[PDB]
Amino acid sequence: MLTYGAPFNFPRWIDEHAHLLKPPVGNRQVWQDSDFIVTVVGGPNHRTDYHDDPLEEFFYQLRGNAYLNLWVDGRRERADLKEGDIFLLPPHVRHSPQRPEAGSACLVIERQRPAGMLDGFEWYCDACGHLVHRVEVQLKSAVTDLPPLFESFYASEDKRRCPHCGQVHPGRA
Amino acid sequence: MLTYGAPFNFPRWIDEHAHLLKPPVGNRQVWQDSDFIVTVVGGPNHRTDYHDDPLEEFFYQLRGNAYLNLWVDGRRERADLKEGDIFLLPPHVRHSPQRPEAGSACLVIERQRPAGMLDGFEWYCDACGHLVHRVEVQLKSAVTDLPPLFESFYASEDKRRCPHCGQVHPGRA
Ligand SMILES: Nc1c(C(=O)O)ccc(Cl)c1O
Ligand SMILES: Nc1c(C(=O)O)ccc(Cl)c1O
Ligand SMILES: [Fe+2]
Ligand SMILES: [Fe+2]
Ligand SMILES: [Fe+2]
Ligand SMILES: [Fe+2]
Repeated sequence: MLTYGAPFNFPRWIDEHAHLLKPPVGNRQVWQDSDFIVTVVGGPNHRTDYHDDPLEEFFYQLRGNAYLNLWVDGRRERADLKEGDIFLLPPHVRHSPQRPEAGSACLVIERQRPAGMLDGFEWYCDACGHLVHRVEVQLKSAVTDLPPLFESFYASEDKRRCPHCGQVHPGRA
Repeated sequence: MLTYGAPFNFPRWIDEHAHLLKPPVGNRQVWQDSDFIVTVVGGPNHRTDYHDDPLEEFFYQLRGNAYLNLWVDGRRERADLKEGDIFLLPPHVRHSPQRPEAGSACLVIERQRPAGMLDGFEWYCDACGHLVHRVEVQLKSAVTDLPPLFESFYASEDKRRCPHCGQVHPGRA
């Protein structure tokens, strides 16, 4: 009835899964089929998508440094996750995690979205800042529903084309 | 729109709130009015009540050692939270945290219970193991609704009297 197992040493768990906390994978969920989605995210990794999580996200940067590109008060802002920092992100704050360092490790905790509560993923234009593309997803498993989504955005000039100034978003990088 | 503030160094936050992570207080919530209830629990502290959380609880023992008295498969079991351990408790697993050491620090994460989802608190008989008393609570703030509850149990021989063998539960210790 300990559905998720006995306690276990977290530093050794992170050491042991080092090879998963690098490209191409980068992150690894700790427990399966739980309400709390508990993930360790490594590096390096950069991304252009912004996430619209309808729930809160908890961050604890155990190893290395990272940062969150945000949209707060309509203005682009950056929040640093220095090694040792903890942080709670309010629901719906657009965020784009940048993880420049190898060997970094960040604990991220979220919960399973209830049916009908959708995650959004959006890109914004470097030229005029308008919204470029947005996909909403009933997010049941990030590693499975998200890659195909990001890929169809990079593959389509149409999706990448800003409706305000015509600039075509660079895509992946 | 960063409702819960910017990131901040967690070890220094724990050092700075040392005096709250001792008796009589013992624990301290990190953010107010959030869906994720994020608590640091110190020591020393022992307790006889078992908690019936209708949701999951995440534990990360950053400093020192602790342990959880449990009821699993009807049998009394113990789960150690050695320094560095992480642990996810499934919903409704009865648990009684024992925190014998001063200077220990454990990160506990839960979420606000929705209306109608009740926490239970129960005591069991050292003589025959039957259930002795159970209070259900719409738990809106632990530090406010729980002390009066525990106190009314210690103050009442009636509540402390086992319905199976008549043994009167010791109460607080
Ligand atoms: N913020 C993240 C990250 C991240 O911090 O890059 C990785 C996976 C998931 Cl599910 C997240 O919510
Ligand atoms: N397990 C705990 C503890 C604990 O680990 O003693 C303290 C406060 C809260 Cl709200 C908890 O759920
Ligand atoms: Fe996210
Ligand atoms: Fe544009
Ligand atoms: Fe609890
Ligand atoms: Fe008894």
